[PDB]
Amino acid sequence: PMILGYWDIRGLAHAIRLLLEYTDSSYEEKKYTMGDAPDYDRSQWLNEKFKLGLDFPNLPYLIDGAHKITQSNAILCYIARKHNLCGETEEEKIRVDILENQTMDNHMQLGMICYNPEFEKLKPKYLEELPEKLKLYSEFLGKRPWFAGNKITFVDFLVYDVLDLHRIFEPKCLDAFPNLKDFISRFEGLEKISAYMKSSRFLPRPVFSKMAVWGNK
Amino acid sequence: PMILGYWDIRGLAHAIRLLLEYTDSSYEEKKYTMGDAPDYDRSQWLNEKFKLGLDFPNLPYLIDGAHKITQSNAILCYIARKHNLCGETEEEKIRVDILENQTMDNHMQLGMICYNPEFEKLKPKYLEELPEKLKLYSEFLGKRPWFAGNKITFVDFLVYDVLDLHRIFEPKCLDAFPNLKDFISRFEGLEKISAYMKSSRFLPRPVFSKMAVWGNK
Repeated sequence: PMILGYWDIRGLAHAIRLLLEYTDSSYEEKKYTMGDAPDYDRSQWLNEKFKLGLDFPNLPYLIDGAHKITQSNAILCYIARKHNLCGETEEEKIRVDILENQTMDNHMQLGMICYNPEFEKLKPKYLEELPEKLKLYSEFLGKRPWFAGNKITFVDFLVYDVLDLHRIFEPKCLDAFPNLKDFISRFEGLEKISAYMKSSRFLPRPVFSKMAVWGNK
Repeated sequence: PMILGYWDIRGLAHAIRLLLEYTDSSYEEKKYTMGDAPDYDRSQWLNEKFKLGLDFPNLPYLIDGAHKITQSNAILCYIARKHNLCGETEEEKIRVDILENQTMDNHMQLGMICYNPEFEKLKPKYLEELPEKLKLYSEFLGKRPWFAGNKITFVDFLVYDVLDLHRIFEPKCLDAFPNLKDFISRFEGLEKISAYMKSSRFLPRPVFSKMAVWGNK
């Protein structure tokens, strides 16, 4: 079956794993461990990095038959396209595209402070700006059941991840937005999602790699 | 006509401007000027940020009729979709998706060092890794006329922008890869591209905003 390679971390693979499960895709995972101490040994990966036939060697990666894909969003689309989880109407496609990139932005933004040694200093400012960002997601969603519209698309998996990451980070952030809270519920309530969430496959943490000041383990 | 809003800078709009021209799209540009001095005044934008009706207010933005799009790749896909410039075969679509993300990666990496005050220290290391990055683009293109395959797609506008940027930065970088040199030649050769490159509309630089240590002006 398909093989998903990534660190034994949640990181950028969370949405992919969720999507694979929601779609009944048969896959195996090649987990790569990183070294502890000051020598964050990545050799387990580096030593194999150029032996997989990947055009642009990177983690995560998905190998399906003759297709070797890298870059999160690319893998997400690859799978989504196989199950019609990309927009149908132009309007839907537009919303997918905007979000696909927007979520990647918000994700990296968080990533930058949790890897920066001076995390403690940056944290406050981040927390100040957080309500405005979250607000935007709320207003975008409005009263529809899913971000692209009336049907779940691969982006809901991305949005969910970003939201879940922030509730972990600052537990109270979603409170002022019942809109998002309901969304999270609708998502985790999906038969396949909850079924996966109660298995030994579920890897909700560590959030980031060993070399992070927050979310590591 | 569609209106493209951005700083009066090359930045992330370059590929967009190129795509618009190559496709005959009728558009206008709303250029926002940034302040100099230590008070990098962005009020020109801020004062208007929430008056355009964008879901996720940002630069650049494209406003076509009732469609308001933000995020570079969204704008690019929007225009590309309108003119069949996204992949056709599955294989073409995969290459598009990988490259749409890879180029954005490489773009951001360069950006980070050119905005960081310690640009001088960082430059050498960047230059050391550069030949490897470029090599990957070369091997991926191979003997094909365009990155996606036999037909030009929106990604070529993206790949070109990155290559061009690195040629501006480190003039000799492409030399070891005639593959890429030719590609740039083919691209700049396209009737509409050359026509545009010789107009007053062409805006090859500044590369980055007034607050960058390299590529500013």
